Amino acid sequence: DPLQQTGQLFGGLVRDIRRRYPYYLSDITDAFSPQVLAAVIFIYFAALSPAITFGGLLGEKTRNQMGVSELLISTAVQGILFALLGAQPLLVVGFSGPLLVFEEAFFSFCETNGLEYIVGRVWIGFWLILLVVLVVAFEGSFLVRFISRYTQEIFSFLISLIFIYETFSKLIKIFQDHPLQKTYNYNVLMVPKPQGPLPNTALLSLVLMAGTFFFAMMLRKFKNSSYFPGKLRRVIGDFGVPISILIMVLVDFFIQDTYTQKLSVPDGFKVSNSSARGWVIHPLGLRSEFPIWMMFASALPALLVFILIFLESQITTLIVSKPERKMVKGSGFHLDLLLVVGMGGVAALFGMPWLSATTVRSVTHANALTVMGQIQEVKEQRISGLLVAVLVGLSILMEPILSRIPLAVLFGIFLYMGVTSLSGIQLFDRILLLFKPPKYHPDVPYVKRVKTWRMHLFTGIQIICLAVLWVVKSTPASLALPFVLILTVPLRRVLLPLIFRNVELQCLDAD
Amino acid sequence: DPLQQTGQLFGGLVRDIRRRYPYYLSDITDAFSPQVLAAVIFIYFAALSPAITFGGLLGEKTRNQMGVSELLISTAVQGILFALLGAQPLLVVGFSGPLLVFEEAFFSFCETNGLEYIVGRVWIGFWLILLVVLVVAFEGSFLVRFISRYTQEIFSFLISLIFIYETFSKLIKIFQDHPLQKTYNYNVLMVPKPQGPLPNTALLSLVLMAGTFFFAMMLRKFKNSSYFPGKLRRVIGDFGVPISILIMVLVDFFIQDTYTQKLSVPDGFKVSNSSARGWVIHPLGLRSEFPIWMMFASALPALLVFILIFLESQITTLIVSKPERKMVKGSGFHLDLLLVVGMGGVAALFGMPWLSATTVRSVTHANALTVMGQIQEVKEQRISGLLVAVLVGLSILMEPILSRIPLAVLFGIFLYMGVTSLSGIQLFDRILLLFKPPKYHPDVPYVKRVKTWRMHLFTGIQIICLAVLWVVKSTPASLALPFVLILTVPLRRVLLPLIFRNVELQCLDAD
Ligand SMILES: *[C@@H]1O[C@H](CO)[C@@H](O)[C@H](O)[C@H]1NC(C)=O
Ligand SMILES: *[C@@H]1O[C@H](CO)[C@@H](O)[C@H](O)[C@H]1NC(C)=O
Repeated sequence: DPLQQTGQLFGGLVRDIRRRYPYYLSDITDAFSPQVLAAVIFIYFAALSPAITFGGLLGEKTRNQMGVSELLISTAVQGILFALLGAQPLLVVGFSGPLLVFEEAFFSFCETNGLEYIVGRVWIGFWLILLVVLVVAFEGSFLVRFISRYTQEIFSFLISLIFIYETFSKLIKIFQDHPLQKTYNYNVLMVPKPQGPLPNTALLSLVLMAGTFFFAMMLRKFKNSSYFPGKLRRVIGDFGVPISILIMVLVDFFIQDTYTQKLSVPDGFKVSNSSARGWVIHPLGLRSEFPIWMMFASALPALLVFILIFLESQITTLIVSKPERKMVKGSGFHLDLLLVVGMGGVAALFGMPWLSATTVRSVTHANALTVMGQIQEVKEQRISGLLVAVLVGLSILMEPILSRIPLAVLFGIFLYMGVTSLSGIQLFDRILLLFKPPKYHPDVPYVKRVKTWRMHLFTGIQIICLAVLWVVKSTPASLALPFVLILTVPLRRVLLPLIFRNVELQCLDAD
Repeated sequence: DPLQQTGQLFGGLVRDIRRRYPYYLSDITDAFSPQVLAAVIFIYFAALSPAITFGGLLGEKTRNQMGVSELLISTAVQGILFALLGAQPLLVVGFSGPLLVFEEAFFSFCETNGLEYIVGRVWIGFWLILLVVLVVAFEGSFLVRFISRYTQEIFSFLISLIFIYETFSKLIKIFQDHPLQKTYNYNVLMVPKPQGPLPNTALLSLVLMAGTFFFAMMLRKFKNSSYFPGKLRRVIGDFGVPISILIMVLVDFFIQDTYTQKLSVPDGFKVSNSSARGWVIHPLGLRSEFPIWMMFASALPALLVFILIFLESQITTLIVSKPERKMVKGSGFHLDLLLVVGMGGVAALFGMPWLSATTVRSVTHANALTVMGQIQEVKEQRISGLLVAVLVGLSILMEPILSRIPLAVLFGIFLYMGVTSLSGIQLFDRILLLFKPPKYHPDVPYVKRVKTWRMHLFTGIQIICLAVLWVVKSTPASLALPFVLILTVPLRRVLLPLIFRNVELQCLDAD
């Protein structure tokens, strides 16, 4: 019903508003639960740490044009606004890898042509605002109807694998920075960072990450396990991630001689490069007048950004708001798209980065708010997102608290997040079934109705698509990764029916 | 009933021989299976490493009169003989902690008096031979019929807890030897051992132990899991411990710079202190004449040693040969005791330690040879024990391979061994049930036929007994630890019926 084309202009937006806004008092009053607070802390850490990392990276690639502080402010403000007004408050808006790739590419292009980067970002944001207004006007979001379970599952599996690979690559980098050596230099300098290898740092980081992951898994099992009174067991289980974070933070705190990398938040809310840019960015130019040719040619990068943000946000909303996840309040596609893209453009006007609804963190938020009885229900409320965004904004004032948080603890939390995000995806189920004998296959329609080798061939085609997407991402043509993902949609609709019969597709791919 | 008293002298011995010896060809031919080889490797490592540790300890306490070479030779010879002739080949003989404490105490007493310690040992061995001959003549082993599930369970739980605590204490020791410090000395000497703290050694040892335990658990779960073809999955499951050992050994091998403690085996078969003692020890004395007062007073410490060895070996045989473990070939309670004590006394003649049937290693051997369908059957054969003893004897010739083996890998293997030995003990099941709500209690007679609080009180009484045994063991009066264990037998027979009704005891304690 929400994904339907109507003759009235902006019909999807008003339909989404009329569907969601009646439940506003229900969302406000539904946050009174310990599970909500536990998910608040979990999502706060899982949104601050990637935000810190992406801000540091963005400050590194650019000449500090956009760094940690601007990313934090943008994330906080956009999260507050999206939680307050969005049709699906369970979504969390944050910076993503493809966005960083585009930002570095645009900065390189601007340096090559000598134009101002941030003013180009402002004009791209204006183009994005125009594009999203037109798309919502013409009900373009209905196109996500053609995104079936095939594309959603491929995207979710690839993105979770990317999260796991990023965590493991960070661990490998922390090992390479401090190699296991017989001897090390003494009285090293750590003012910006350790200039040389350090003893016990890599092994302690690995130990902390593994311990955090193990404790998260143990608490997740204990939540379903029947070793304690039901109320106490559920309260401890839903607080599992904060418990693991607290335990590992205390463990690292009680170690005084060894050095482990901690979260670094800036002192005060200010621009990363005060001399380079101000709070408000002039659309005509801070130093040189903006040529009209870029004013009119910003559409193509803006078109690419809109395609990336729209595809990622809408596929993430489709994944989160599936009927199998027991979401009864409904979700709005047009309103969410308008909000995310328009606020991204407005943030680009203020010099802050634009953001899209990330997949791993939104799925993790939904899973944390999911109440298990089989999924009995999902706590859908805006207070969780509002509090997460408020805490992200206030993370600057909480420097003593975040200074004690090791990065390896968050690496373990990210590994756990990716692994549990892998759960619930039938593509992962077929991956597991690839190794099981045909006797042990579960009683599901896509096992009885279809032969085992046909289902294995379907899973092999999905694996081939995943490998192609991974190769594209590793290729410096990473911005084309969404587009080839779009190429998955015709494959299901055109090429797949040539191979598999109608009943095989309807059983294997179904809403 | 094999465990009964008959009119004929040496009745138990002849009954056990006439029972077990017919199946000799069956034991010889029953070893043709990959599970047998995997258990051979597992038990070989799990018997060599404790033997090496105990030999090093014995060299430390004594003036190298008793060392690791004598311990290895005695263990190998006695294992070969027991596997060839014993009525329960699945039993593995080895040194134990109580034996260490007695040897240290006897050496201290002999030094304080001033006579030769090893000649006292050989006289103790002669007294042991006389005592075991008399006991088997009078069929004293039937007294273990008084030992019920109560005492066996308490002993097994305490011994498994002791194994786990020893592994964790070893980990704490290797952490304390190399503290996590900001700086370390350089050009450290490691000719006998590291003379100072070393970087990354403690953390790498912890990582190796945790990884070995994790891999062992993952392969143990995979053995019963539904993945992979059944034959291949089972074959990998039996070889789980060797696979974990190999993986961790390779991981440590590929780390050149960092130092981890390895197994240390002697070069050649020779006495630890050539000047102090020879291979054959003269019963009247090597340098100082042996007074007759010790000649006739050696019985009391020899009686203590016989009580310790007999009690440990018989309870271990009771635990291993329980009917619920599906052992159909039979067991020997009189031939096994005679063999163990007689070869212990003969080893005392040849200047080698006496060895008892260790609990954790025998239970581990039985579990490794156990075929799981519920326990379908147990592979009972002599070739496993014979090969384990032969490899222990040949450990000297395999110096490079063992030098490549780290000690943290074996610590993780010991942790896995203790945890797996904890399984199958109903006392541990009631410990787990202490936390579960009454609804989730399993379907066993001691849940319905007895109230929840009565069963909890029974488990609390067993907990108090365990605490008393632990306190006694930590107390320097460790030699009394078996004796107070015997005190559990009257408590079940006399004090317990005062509190619990007959039906409660018959349900909670049953064979
Ligand atoms: C800040 O911007 C200037 C140009 O105004 C640039 O040269 C400088 O490198 C930037 N700061 C840092 C720390 O990179
Ligand atoms: C061997 O015995 C002698 C007796 O004089 C003693 O001093 C020495 O410590 C012992 N150990 C070694 C390794 O020589």
